[PDB]
Amino acid sequence: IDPFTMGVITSESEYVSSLSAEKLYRGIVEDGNIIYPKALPRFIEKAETLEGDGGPGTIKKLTFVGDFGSTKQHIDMVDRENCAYTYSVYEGIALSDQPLEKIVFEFKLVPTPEEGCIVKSTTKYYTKGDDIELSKDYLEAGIERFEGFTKAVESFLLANPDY
Amino acid sequence: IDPFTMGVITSESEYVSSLSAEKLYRGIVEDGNIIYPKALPRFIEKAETLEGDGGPGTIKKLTFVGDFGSTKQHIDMVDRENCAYTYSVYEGIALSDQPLEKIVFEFKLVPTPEEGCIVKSTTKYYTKGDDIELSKDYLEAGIERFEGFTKAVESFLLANPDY
Ligand SMILES: c1coc(CNc2ncnc3nc[nH]c23)c1
Ligand SMILES: c1coc(CNc2ncnc3nc[nH]c23)c1
Ligand code: NA
Ligand code: NA
Repeated sequence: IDPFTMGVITSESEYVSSLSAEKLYRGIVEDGNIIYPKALPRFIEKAETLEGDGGPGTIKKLTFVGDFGSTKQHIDMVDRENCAYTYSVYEGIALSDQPLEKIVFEFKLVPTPEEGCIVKSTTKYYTKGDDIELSKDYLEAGIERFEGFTKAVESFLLANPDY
Repeated sequence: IDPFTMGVITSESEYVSSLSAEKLYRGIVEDGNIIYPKALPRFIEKAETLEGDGGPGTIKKLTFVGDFGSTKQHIDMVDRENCAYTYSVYEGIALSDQPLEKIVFEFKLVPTPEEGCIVKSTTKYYTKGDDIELSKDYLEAGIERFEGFTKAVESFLLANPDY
């Protein structure tokens, strides 16, 4: 008669990094607050922690360079041993067409003999509503931005082992 | 004793386009509302006019793909005959360090025999305050984004003469 409906759209992308899983993970997750702006100087102005110690439940905030505003990451899972990290974004995420309830970003870095690692990236869009309409360019935009942050960090660390 | 101080920082960049000045201009300025999203499908979600007919005093608004918000362009000069266009952004423009009063974006497309044209891009940052501190990466970010919108449009039109 009157159902509750929700869509979960999952995009998955992978690539092989030359950098070891441990180093890429520590770069993004533990040293993000100082390395995101270094890696993405023309996009990330500032990366800071608003609440928490870095563990699950931490809230971080990225301010972007120029008139692109800013956004909070709500950290969900942090697993140093398996180089796995998950966080959600809750605000500023609607499409002109399709409201979303949240976007979940997840990566898992898996060592490959030789180092570095296979970077397994996932994004999940959660839709509110009776209805669903999501285009290829949007879905791809989210996962490409995400894998892009990770690539920029990897590249920065390769060029500055020191730090 | 107590002066009024203001800085105007101007960045200038140029490149040669294969596309003619007339076509690139008409693309960005006259057909922007439909071509910006086509040219930049992973960044510009929507480009619309909020007030005005397209002339000086028009207010347009770009909504960006993802959690990057949206921004209004206030159109200052429109010169089809000389393929020249100027607009200002007034909001969301501070650096963590340095408030700005506005950013002015200006281009002039000058035909080169052969077509297309030399794309002359300018950005001007106007600072409020007693004090001034602006880094290379920020300044470059603004002009690179700008010349980047123009390159994306040129590339789109080259690949789709039809339209
Ligand atoms: C939806 C479409 O494109 C995006 C990119 N935003 C984004 N990507 C990856 N990590 C993020 N952290 C905050 N916002 C983020 C979200
Ligand atoms: C300041 C630093 O980077 C920017 C890029 N924002 C921007 N560029 C070009 N045209 C625009 N129209 C609105 N926002 C625009 C502004
Ligand atoms: Na900003
Ligand atoms: Na958006």
